[PDB]
Amino acid sequence: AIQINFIKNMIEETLDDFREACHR
Amino acid sequence: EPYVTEAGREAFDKLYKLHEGGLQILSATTLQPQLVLLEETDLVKAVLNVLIGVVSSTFSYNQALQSFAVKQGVYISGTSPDNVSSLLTQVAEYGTYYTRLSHFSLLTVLDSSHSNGLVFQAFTSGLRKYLQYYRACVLSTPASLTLLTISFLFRKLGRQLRYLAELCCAFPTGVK
Amino acid sequence: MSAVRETMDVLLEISRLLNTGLDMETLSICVRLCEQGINPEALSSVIKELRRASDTLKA
Amino acid sequence: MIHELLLALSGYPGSIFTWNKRTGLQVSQDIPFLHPGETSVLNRLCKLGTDYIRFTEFIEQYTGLHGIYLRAFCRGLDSILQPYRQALLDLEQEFLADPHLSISHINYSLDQFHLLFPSIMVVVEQIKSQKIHGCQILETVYKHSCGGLPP
Amino acid sequence: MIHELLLALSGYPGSIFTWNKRTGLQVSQDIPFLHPGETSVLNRLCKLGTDYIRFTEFIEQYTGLHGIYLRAFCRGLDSILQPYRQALLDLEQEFLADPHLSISHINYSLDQFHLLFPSIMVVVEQIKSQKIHGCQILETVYKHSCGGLPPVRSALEKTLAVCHGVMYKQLSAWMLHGLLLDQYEEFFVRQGSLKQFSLRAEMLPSYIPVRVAEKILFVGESVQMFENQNVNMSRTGSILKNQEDTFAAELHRLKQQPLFSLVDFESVLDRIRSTVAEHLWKLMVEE
Amino acid sequence: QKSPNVLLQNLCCRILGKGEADVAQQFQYAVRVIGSNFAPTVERDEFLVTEKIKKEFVRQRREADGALFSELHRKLQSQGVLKNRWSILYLLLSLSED
Amino acid sequence: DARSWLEQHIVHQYWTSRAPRFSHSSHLHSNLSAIWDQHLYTTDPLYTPDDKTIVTETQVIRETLWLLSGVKKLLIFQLNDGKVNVRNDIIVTHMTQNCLRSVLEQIAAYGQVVFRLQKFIDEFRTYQAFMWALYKYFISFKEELTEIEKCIINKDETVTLAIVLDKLAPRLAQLKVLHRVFSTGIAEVPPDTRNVVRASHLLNTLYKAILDYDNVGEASEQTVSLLFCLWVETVRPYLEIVDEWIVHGNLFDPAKEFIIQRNKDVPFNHRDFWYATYLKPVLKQIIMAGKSMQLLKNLKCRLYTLFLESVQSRLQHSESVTCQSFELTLRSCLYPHIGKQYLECCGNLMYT
Repeated sequence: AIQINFIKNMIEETLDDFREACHR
Repeated sequence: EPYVTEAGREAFDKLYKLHEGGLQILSATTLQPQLVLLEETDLVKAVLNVLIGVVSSTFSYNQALQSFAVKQGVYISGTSPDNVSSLLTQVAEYGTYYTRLSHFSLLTVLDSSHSNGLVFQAFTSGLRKYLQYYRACVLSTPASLTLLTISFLFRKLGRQLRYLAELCCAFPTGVK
Repeated sequence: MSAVRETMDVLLEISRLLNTGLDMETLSICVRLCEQGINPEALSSVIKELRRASDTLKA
Repeated sequence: MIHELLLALSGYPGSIFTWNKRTGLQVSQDIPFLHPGETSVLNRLCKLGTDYIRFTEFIEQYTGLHGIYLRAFCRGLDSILQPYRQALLDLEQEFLADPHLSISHINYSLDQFHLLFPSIMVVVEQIKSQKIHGCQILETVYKHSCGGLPP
Repeated sequence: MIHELLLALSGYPGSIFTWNKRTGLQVSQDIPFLHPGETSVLNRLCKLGTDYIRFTEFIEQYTGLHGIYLRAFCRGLDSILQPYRQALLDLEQEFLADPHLSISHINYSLDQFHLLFPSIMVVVEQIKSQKIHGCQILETVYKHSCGGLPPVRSALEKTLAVCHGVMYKQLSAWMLHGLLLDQYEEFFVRQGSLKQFSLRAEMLPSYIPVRVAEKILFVGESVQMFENQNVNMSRTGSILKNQEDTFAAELHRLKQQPLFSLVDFESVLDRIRSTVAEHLWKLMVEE
Repeated sequence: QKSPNVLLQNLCCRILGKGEADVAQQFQYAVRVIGSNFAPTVERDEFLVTEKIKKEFVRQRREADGALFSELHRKLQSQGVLKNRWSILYLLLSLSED
Repeated sequence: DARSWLEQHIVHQYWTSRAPRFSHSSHLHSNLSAIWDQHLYTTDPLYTPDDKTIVTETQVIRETLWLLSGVKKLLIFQLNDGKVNVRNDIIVTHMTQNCLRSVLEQIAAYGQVVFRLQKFIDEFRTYQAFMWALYKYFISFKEELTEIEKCIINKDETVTLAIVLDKLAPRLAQLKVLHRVFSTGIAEVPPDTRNVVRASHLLNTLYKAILDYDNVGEASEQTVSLLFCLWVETVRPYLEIVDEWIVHGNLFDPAKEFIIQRNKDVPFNHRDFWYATYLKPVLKQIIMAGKSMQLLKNLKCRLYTLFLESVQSRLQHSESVTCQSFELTLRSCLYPHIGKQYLECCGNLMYT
């Protein structure tokens, strides 16, 4: 479960960066 | 300072037209509903007329149900639009059970009908004394300057007339 | 007239909660246009330009 | 606005005073030219038109569950509406006199009926939910009158 | 500047009027579009709104030592500010009549108050820096009207009269059936049979002598001893005398004074020590 | 004074390295761009913007400078002259460079 | 067109922006805000011009009228129903924004209490009788409110923000000494047992407050009368339980709490069980009366109306001029009212 969380947080950040990239 | 409340009743009437207007579009067929005159004075003369078996302009006798019918569409009711339209129906119903009671008195004849009770005819001779009495109360109902003094009075009567009419309009007769 | 008014009233309940921030009258027009076929995306866009235009004007 | 509101509270719907059979008689939300504050006090007056048509159906349903103290209880219920309907009529002659009025004046005059009406609405729902009738009707109203509130 | 100065004087700050909260005296701003002269006079009309909010803060503080004469004196003190708040609102209509009135008119009008307000600042100050309470509030106000000035002398005997009414209720309930009111223990009659009663010489005025205090003591102790024993033997009666109604009426008559009458206070210390005093005298005769 | 129009001209004059009346042609172009609407990528929460600036610092390999930034943030909050801190913060974040 | 007609006969909207806007008058000291703003904008290099809801001068006193008794206000923000505060965009043209904030913040905190006191209104017996006494003051406080409402509709207007503000000051000072009573009144909800101590001790906080105001009164005797209204109607069920405990022998109590811990013994080997509560001499009168009625209803062999009348008769001749000092004397008329019934009840005990 602990590992599941680390991957989830990781997903959350990239789609934030990708979002700032799309906007530009 | 004038608000909608402080401005008047007439302001409400202008607004009511406006508020309506949005909904009238889809109740529209190809055009929207339009307003129709009655004055405040036309209602207070009409309220006494349904209660004696007579029609005025507001009231349309329907001979395929023996009930009165008010104008179903928007009638502007002076400065009180469409609230009176609903208020004028409860007192319209009270005069209907009056024309159903008056219709019922005539039915009974002893010309050669002998299955029409003798007792059933005496029931009508007391019933008709009850019908002239109603007429004398409508003759004393004046003066009517609000629709309220007329509706609240007949909170007592409105319930009474339903009992008194629709026990017989079943058809018991004779010893039964 | 009875049916129409009763959807609108339910419709005004949602609008005030969801924070549309439109008026009653204006919403009825939005709904009539939909029933006659409009695209939703275009319709919000027009509303938005008109809305911004009103605020600036008053001040 | 003022006089047209009086007809909403003797149980007759406009399309402004819309009747819903869930939440009751209510003023329609943010209609053109109605102050934020005046819709709030107009809604407290509409709860006294909501329990008033929830009371006039309770008469007509059981006059003209079964019981013969139920309909004695209905002529028990018509007597509390008696001062209400007189105070709607004493607003009525004032608003025919001049047309400029504040809704604070109806707020002031009909709060008296905002503490008789909730306390009697629990009475008729308690009658219809334990399904009780008869001489235990006389018992049902009596022990509530033992309760608080002088009115 | 005119409407922000009318309401800052009523105790409602501006922000061209800046409230520095009873430290220093910068209470109006420096204003570029009025003259260099007009921002200097503005601070002067504001020191008379600063000492005005030093008074409305002292009411709430002593409306919660914290005695009940502290608080009788506060509800004395709100009636000196009653022509102050009344003259500010009489000024509102003067500035609507023409917009040709400025703050030199306001100076002329608001100097019937510069002969009242510093002098009452000193009353309230000696109160809060010594923590005075009791009947020695009356004794502060009495020694402050020992000073001159005709506006401060009419006013502080009116502030004296409202709280001498607060004494009048004590000393009437004391000489009825022997009731002693103490909510904080403020009055000169001390407590701590017949029970115990004693007098404090450290809460007693200088306009009440020692020899005047003891007319109130001895009468009050007599009625108290019948409150234990039996009240059909009551000197002042209750069933058998309506002298207590005469005593009420006499008290009410004298409750107010235009300023303060010393001779009327002590005249009714005579009357309560006689007339009703012929009742217990004929017991101890026979006893 | 400091009307928008007067401030936008001063900005253009210094950044283009040309006179006041000689930056006009770009000045008009500048008004259209600002008067055409955009909406920021981050619209809600003051915190969402701050954490972004803070992430940026790490990315650039300047962890120490992001600590210093937190400290400055408290200073800005306490003085209270500005009521749209976020606009100022989003704007520098966007114009960040190496 | 109807929309345009409404817009002229009704004052221009200021809860929604879609009505044009005034903040003009010909006096020189009434355009003060436009002058004040201008000053800030040139002096301060860093000035933030707010987006201000243009009001509609001296209509802020109509929102003070509603707010002080009446309905929740949705024109101003209330964070909760016990926290009333005033939005930071309200300007009146003949004052500064800040200066304005400061008068509206006094009435906001005075409408915070009446609005809080209105959430206590529930449309046990003690609380229902305390509710009808608070609610009674509210219908008599709106009589003065509805007066000031007819003043602003009259032309010429007259009123400004602050001119009827020192007119509504007796009621203003009456709703604050209600606040000190009520904090001490209900603030026994977290305390254990909700049964007899809440009801008793709210009658007791009314009793404590009438000494603190009456015996320093006679310069605001307006506040002495109010706290005594709240007491005569709060003591009204709690005396009439004692009226039923004598003339019928047994009393009425809620079936989920006691209001006085009056309890009767069903087996006979003692009369009545007592449990102490929160006046103190009056409690002994209840013990001796119930002892004697409890035998007499199991074995026959061989107050409020009066209170009101002894109060009135002092009054036609709180303060009084037939009593000194003052409210405890009208009370000690009541201790003989129980007493004339109490001694002759106990008379009958020895008779059986």
